[PDB]
Amino acid sequence: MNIFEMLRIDEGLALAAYADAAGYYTIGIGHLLTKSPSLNAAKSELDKAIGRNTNGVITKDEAEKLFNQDVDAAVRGILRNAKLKPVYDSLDAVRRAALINMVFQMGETGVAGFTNSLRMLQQKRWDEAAVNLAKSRWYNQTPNRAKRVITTFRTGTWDAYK
Ligand SMILES: [Cl-]
Ligand SMILES: [Cl-]
Repeated sequence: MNIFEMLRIDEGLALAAYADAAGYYTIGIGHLLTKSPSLNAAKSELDKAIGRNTNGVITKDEAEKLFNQDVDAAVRGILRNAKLKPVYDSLDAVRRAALINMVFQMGETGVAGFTNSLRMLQQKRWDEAAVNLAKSRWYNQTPNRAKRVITTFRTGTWDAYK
């Protein structure tokens, strides 16, 4: 297994836009239409990313293209961050996928907010990080996903996804 299959399991696939638990418009495989509060700004944004004047619905191909774009953006956002990069550099391949998964869901700035947890990961304090990440707004709003991602950081295995 790799990061793309792990995220496909966590993001799912939808060909028309939908609102998440916080009300953010998403489409495809976890693709955020926009950060803006404005709803009108969301469709405009999508069309620019899709590269066509959409009518609301996209194709599986456009979704997978967006997915490739977004997984790449997540990884780069980690490396461009002073708080995330060092953590990433210290982790094994499986756990790096877990970190990317979080950034893909919450964005670089949002993940950089897990100060104590990040530092425990960098120190290889698996169980400590696991208990602390479970005590968060992220876990409360998306507990099934948080649990799987946390199980991954805890064990260093893909068991929560197979
Ligand atoms: Cl879905
Ligand atoms: Cl969930």
